[PDB]
Amino acid sequence: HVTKDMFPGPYPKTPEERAAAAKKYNMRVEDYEPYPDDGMGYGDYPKLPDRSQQERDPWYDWDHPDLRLNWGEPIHWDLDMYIRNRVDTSPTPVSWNTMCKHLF
Amino acid sequence: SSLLDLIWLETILPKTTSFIQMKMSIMVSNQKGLIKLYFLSFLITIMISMTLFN
Amino acid sequence: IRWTYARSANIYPNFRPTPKTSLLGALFGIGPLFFWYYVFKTDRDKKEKLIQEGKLDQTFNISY
Amino acid sequence: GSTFVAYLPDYRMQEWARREAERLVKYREANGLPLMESNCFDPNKIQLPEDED
Amino acid sequence: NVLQIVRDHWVHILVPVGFVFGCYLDRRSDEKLTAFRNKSLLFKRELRPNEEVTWK
Amino acid sequence: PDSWDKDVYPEPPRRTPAPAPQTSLPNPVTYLTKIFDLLVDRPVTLAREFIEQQHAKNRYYYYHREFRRVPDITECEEKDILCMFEAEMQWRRDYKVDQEIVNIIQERLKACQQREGESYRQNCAKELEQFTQVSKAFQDRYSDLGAHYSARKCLAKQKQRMLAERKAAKEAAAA
Amino acid sequence: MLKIIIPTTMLLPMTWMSKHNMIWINATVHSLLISLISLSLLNQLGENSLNFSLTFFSDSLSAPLLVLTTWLLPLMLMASQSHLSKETTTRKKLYITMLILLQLFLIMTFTATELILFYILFEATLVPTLIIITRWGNQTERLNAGLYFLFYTLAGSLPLLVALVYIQNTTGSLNFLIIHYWSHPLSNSWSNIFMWLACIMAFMVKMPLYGLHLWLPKAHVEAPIAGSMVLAAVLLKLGGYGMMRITTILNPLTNYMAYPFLMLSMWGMIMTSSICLRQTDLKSLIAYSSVSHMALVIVAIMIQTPWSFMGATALMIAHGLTSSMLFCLANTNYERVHSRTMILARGLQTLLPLMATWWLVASLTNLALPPSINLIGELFIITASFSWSNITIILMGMNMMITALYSLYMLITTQRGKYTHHINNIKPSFTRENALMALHILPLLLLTLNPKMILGPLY
Amino acid sequence: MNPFASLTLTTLTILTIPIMMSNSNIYKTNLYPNYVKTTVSYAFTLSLVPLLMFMHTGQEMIISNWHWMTLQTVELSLSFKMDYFSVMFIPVALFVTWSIMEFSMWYMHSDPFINRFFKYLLLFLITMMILVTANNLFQLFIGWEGVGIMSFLLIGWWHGRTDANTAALQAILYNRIGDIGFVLSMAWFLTHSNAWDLQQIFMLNNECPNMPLIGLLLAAAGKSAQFGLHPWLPSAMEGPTPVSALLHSSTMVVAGVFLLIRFYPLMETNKLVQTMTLCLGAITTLFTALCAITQNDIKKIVAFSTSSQLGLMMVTIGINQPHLAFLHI
Amino acid sequence: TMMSGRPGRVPLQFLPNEARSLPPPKLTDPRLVYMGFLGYCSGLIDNAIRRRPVVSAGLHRQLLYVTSFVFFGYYLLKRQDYMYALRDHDMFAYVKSHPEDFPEKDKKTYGEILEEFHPVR
Ligand SMILES: CCCCCCCCCCCCCCCCCC(=O)OC[C@H](COP(=O)([O-])OCC(O)COP(=O)([O-])OC[C@@H](COC(=O)CCCCCCCCCCCCCCCCC)OC(=O)CCCCCCCCCCCCCCCCC)OC(=O)CCCCCCCCCCCCCCCCC
Ligand SMILES: CCCCCCCCCCCCCCCCC[C@@H](O)O[C@H](CO[C@H](O)CCCCCCCCCCCCCCC)COP(=O)(O)OCC[N+](C)(C)C
Ligand SMILES: CCCCCCCCCCCCCCCCC[C@@H](O)O[C@H](CO[C@H](O)CCCCCCCCCCCCCCC)COP(=O)(O)OCC[N+](C)(C)C
Ligand SMILES: CCCCCCCCCCCCCCCCC[C@@H](O)O[C@H](CO[C@H](O)CCCCCCCCCCCCCCC)COP(=O)(O)OCC[N+](C)(C)C
Ligand SMILES: CCCCCCCC/C=C\CCCCCCCC(=O)O[C@H](COC(=O)CCCCCCC/C=C/CCCCCCCC)COP(=O)(O)OCCN
Repeated sequence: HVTKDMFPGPYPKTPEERAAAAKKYNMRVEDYEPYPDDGMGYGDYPKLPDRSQQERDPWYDWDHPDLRLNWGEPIHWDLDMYIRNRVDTSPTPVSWNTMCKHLF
Repeated sequence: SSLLDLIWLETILPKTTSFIQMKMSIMVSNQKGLIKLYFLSFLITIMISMTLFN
Repeated sequence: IRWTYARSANIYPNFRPTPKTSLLGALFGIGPLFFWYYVFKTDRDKKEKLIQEGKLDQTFNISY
Repeated sequence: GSTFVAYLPDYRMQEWARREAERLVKYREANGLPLMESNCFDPNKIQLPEDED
Repeated sequence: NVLQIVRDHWVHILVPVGFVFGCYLDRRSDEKLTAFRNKSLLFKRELRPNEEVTWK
Repeated sequence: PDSWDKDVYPEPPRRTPAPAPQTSLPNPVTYLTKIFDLLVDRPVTLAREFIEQQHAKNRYYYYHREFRRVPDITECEEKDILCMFEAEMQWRRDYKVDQEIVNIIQERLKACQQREGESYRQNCAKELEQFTQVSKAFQDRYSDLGAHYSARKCLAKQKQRMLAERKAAKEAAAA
Repeated sequence: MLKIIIPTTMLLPMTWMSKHNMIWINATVHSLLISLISLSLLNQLGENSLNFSLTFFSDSLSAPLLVLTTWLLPLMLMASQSHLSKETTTRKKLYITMLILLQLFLIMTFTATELILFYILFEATLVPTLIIITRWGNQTERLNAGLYFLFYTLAGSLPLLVALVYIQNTTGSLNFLIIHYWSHPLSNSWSNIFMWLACIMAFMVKMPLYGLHLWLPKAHVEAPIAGSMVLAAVLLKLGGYGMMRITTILNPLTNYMAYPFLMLSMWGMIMTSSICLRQTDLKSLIAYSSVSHMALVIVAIMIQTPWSFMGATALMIAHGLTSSMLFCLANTNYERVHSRTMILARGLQTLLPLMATWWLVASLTNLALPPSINLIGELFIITASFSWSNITIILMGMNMMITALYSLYMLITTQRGKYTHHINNIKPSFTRENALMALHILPLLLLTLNPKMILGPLY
Repeated sequence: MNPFASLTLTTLTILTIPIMMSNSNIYKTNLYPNYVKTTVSYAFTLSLVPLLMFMHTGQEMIISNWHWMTLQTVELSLSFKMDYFSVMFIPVALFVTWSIMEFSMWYMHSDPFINRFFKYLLLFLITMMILVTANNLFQLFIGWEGVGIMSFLLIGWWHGRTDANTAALQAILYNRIGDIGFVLSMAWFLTHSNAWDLQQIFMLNNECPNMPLIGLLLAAAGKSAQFGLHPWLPSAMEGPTPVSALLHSSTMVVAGVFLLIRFYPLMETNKLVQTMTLCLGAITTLFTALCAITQNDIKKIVAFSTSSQLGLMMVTIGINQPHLAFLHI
Repeated sequence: TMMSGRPGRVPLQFLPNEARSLPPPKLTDPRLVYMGFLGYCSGLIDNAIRRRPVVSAGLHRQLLYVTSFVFFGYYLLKRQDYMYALRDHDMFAYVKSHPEDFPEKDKKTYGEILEEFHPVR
């Protein structure tokens, strides 16, 4: 049911196709930001914040309460890296550097 | 997963083979159909056989 | 669908050979192989030298 | 088929090897022979090549 | 009812016929490799009073 | 039990102490083993005797297969395939028998270690030394042959071992 | 050997003369009967072989593979019964014909007294699999997958034909018995090096060796369930069987020739196990797990020790059974969801408890839990590699840990958690699927009682 | 004849009958937990007799009843070691399991899958008995992995909770890190001593080298949650309280210390491995007590107490006092 | 090899007169049965192409195809066997007539042959 134009494409170089890509991924143009146009094949895919899924709001009524995701929302490239069963980025009461120094 | 498997291993054997074969096919099959060039090549070929194989 | 397609099938058409990609691919795909080859070759050369010299004490070593 | 495989006759000859080993060890211990021998074949029947170096 | 279920169930006999034919062909091919029967140095045996071949 | 040879599997006489009760208290072990005997060993013995008489009602025999000796690989021609086949089969049978001999020696060693208890390091020197000889011999005969082993490779290994021994003996005598 | 071959051939006229609604029943019954006949072959001797005739022989290396091949066909028919419901009778008969022809080619391949016959059948297996993949395939990438699968194999195996004809011209025979008895050492020469490469690469590419494994994920993901079952269970073991048969003439050249391939396999098991951790597709994950297992089998064959060979045989059989079961479970999920994505259908243990039990048992067997034969082969190969070099233990342990990690990851992602709310078409599991899983899993736990049946000729 | 062996095998055999009846009608009724508890109590009172015989005399036996397979010169058979350690640990474990199961009949009363929970407890107990009485390395590995799998299944008992699954996978990860060293030790012993049997290993190892003992120490540290691989044990409190009382408190987590005890004849002939064991135990007990001193969850506090006690046990192993460590267990 | 120029060979004979001294192939030869199978397949394909009931459209036509294939296969087998017999005959005659090129190799036993042993480690 998904059409050809609804699939990810190449890196956007013009503002018009930047806006088209932002519209395709269901987000604002000002909030849209692709990965840097390096050799790796990210192409046209939003570079979402690297925040984990554990630190999303546990009180919002998500369509997927376990994964804390909403239907139709753009999915982070590394979603399976942050699934509340794996590495999380929740802020800690003590800073990372101080913790490392104390532990070491 | 990506850098090696989906990119470089794919580039080495299969993509390189496909690219080379397609380029050679384009070069070989891109002939305008003029007997001028064909028999000029035949003349060039005939001369080479006489002087290079004996 | 977009997530899975971008993760799996949209990689190569957007790939471009760059100094970064070339260097990282060469390192991550060649360096470990030669490192492990050197390690195992040195270990086996040492073991063979000890066996030829006869000072390894392989008593009770029946199954291999 | 599982029952058939369970009751397959010994064509691999395991208990036969057990009996052969038992009788050989009985013979060798009794006669003072030192069990197993280092050479698999008797050296009398091998003609080594003289080096003369 | 015989002569009616046969027209629908005749196919079942084919795999089994193949098995017995294969056994027969295996024995027939075995019959051509008797050049050393009772001639091996390990199982060289004198025949029984009512024995023609050690194995078939 | 007559089911196995006592010479192949030697055992000490198994001397055991006698009960010397120092007190008047009745120990529970004897009462428990008596009730165990009455409730277990008797029905089991009766069932075994019934099964044994049923077996004695129908008795039949099976025999150990004897194999003749055949020429070995050292007296086979270069491309003679029949004698090579016979020698290879004989060598494989000998290899199996050697493996089972090593198995017997290992079983002896394990039984000695378990039986001797806390003094195994001294009371099992004989089994350890026998196992040392058998392991050394077995190792010399079959080590490093590889997955595709054969009588020819074993003969080549023995040949090079004897060449090395002859060279060492000549160098030592002529020292 | 013809007592197995002839009934398999008669399967074709029986299928083509069957009623429109009785093809599956007859095919399953007669395939199961053929499998029972195959059980007799397992009895094996400690001596040379079961030399039936000049054309075919059987061995304790070929017997378990033949039994597995004969056993797989009824399971493939059971799996294929579902998605071919809306297919015309002629095309269903053609599908069954393809499966029967593939079984016949595999059966004749595993006996194969002579090496050119082995090559001919080893290549004849390529056509029915290609037709199955590119005809009864769901996606549009099946054509590219079939092209990859065909051309990798053919590029690998074309030099093998030249090597074999050269070997027969020089030695004079390609019968395996004469080859074994008249074996001669290979001198360290460039011509001998290239002959070794031509003899080895054809079987390496079908293992698949790491770096030459690209075709396998495509072919496995795009194939129908029966094709995936056969590819993961039997077609991968052809390379291992060929290497075991052909390494007899490659000595002593193999001692140093093996290093490039040993390093590739030892690092590639880690690479593919780590790849399995980040995968969004069940079939791709199972395929990469297969790649890791076959790389470890490659290591075992290259080490070339008796324990290596026994472990390799046991691991080949165990991996075939386990991968077939895992693919069947994935197909059962797919036929309900039609997505083939791990994260879509979640918490299926609440809805399908018995299928969750099947998932758990399959994951435990893939995890190599003792005393399963998977761990028997794994441990034998690990011990042989340790005797080869004590430093291999690090890589083997890393592979074991990552293997357990992604196996339990695959189990937890699909079976545990909260069910997806909007998915409401998850019907109760049918008796057919449950029987398929049971017939996959029970032979493994029965074989662990008699491990000597799958330990090969060097037992 | 010599009822010692018959009784010791009978206890382990009768521990498995409810597992066979788990497909019968009693499994679908509410009498199954009482059935399993009665079976465990009968097994305990039955196993009390061989301990009594050992106390009277000191009976020691090895039972190699079934021969599984033989690879060349190596013979693998189902062998049970019924020494002091086995005949002393079995009654204690059975007593604790009986008490915990009677407790669970009350604690888990409202849980819909209680028959399953009880069945799992029985399965874990069977695996632990396999681990304790094993005579060769392969059987002890079988028990080693069985207890780990039962721990994984019982920790993630509430499979709808993400944290339970995370804790179960964490336990699996750390136990596999230990399994690496276990496999290294098995490979070394098979390559050099030509056996996985304990008797042959004890004969052929008068001065045991560093590698097999280091592998054994790594496996023991992995399964007993020493300082390097400690965090999985406190996270294992996600499971039900009876699970934390039986497995992760007193029966499963002493498996590494028991493994080091079983190989004590080789441990005393090496001085560097003893030093490493001592240092590991000391750092583990200190760090775990320091963690415990300030926790607010009671289960976490008691789990850190268990970890500190295991550290003290491994200190005792390090000072070459294995029987004292067994008594402390 | 090339037997085209072989002496005393007739220019267009399928089977020479000297070929009749060889045992003829049996009527139950597996190659003859395979030729009959080829004819049966040809008949089935002919039925399928003409859009007729494949199994039971023309029995006479299928019989004719099978018979023709069997006949030609029998004659082809005769000629093939004769050609291989000629090859072997010429081989043996040439070996007989040139003793110096095919000397008898001095038979040697393995107990007195030194072969290098390569350990597998
Ligand atoms: C290893 C050696 C051993 C095995 C040898 C293997 C080959 C054997 C057979 C060789 C060829 C001869 C027969 C083929 C004729 C073609 C006619 C046909 O299509 O079948 C329709 C016909 C049934 O349909 P129908 O109701 O008559 O009318 C439908 C129309 O015909 C038309 O219906 P439609 O137009 O409505 O349907 C259209 C359909 C129909 O289109 C077709 O099916 C065309 C047929 C395939 C092409 C044949 C190529 C020539 C031979 C090549 C063999 C290659 C083998 C090498 C291995 C690689 C495999 C590719 O086409 C499609 O659907 C398009 C998609 C195609 C799918 C993918 C294509 C793959 C084809 C590769 C087939 C290769 C194996 C063939 C096996 C037999 C197949 C019939 O089938 C038959 O009944 C005849 C089959 C044989 C009869 C056996 C009866 C004897 C049993 C009783 C005596 C017992 C014997 C033992 C004696 C002792 C017992 C007491
Ligand atoms: C569900 C709830 C529980 C109910 C069930 C309760 C009962 C429990 C019993 C289940 C397992 C308990 C273990 C008991 C084991 C006893 C049986 C064992 O002793 O027999 C084994 C025998 O088992 C068979 O050997 C193995 C089974 C055969 C496996 C072949 C698979 C069948 C074909 C299917 C297709 C193949 C696919 C895979 C291709 C290779 C080993 O016997 P062995 O000591 O050795 O010698 C046999 C006796 N001799 C001396 C006379 C010869
Ligand atoms: C891509 C994904 C993986 C695919 C599979 C890869 C596996 C194939 C690798 C082939 C294995 C090695 C080939 C040859 C090994 C022999 C050892 C030799 O290379 O080492 C030195 C050889 O020295 C130099 O290497 C000479 C060769 C140099 C030219 C080779 C090109 C080097 C890189 C090519 C790699 C390309 C591979 C992919 C091809 C498409 C030893 O010095 P020397 O004592 O004198 O020679 C001993 C041999 N003798 C006795 C017969 C003479
Ligand atoms: C596709 C497979 C090939 C099919 C071939 C067509 C089948 C129909 C042809 C019908 C029979 C034609 C034979 C003609 C009758 C008499 C022939 C005879 O008079 O001529 C002889 C010649 O006999 C023919 O050559 C034999 C033809 C037999 C062809 C079959 C061989 C096919 C290869 C193996 C594939 C199996 C095919 C089996 C199914 C048909 C004498 O030749 P000669 O004057 O001295 O020298 C000329 C030839 N030289 C120069 C090469 C030496
Ligand atoms: C997945 C793709 C893999 C494709 C296969 C890659 C390896 C291919 C193997 C090399 C190709 C040639 C095989 C040789 C055939 C066997 C014959 C033989 O061994 O005899 C040698 C013949 O040896 C050769 O001629 C080899 C020449 C090589 C020419 C073809 C080159 C093809 C590519 C070679 C490099 C790549 C090989 C490894 C590829 C790695 C994987 C991609 C000796 O010939 P003689 O002259 O009779 O004896 C000498 C005394 N007078």
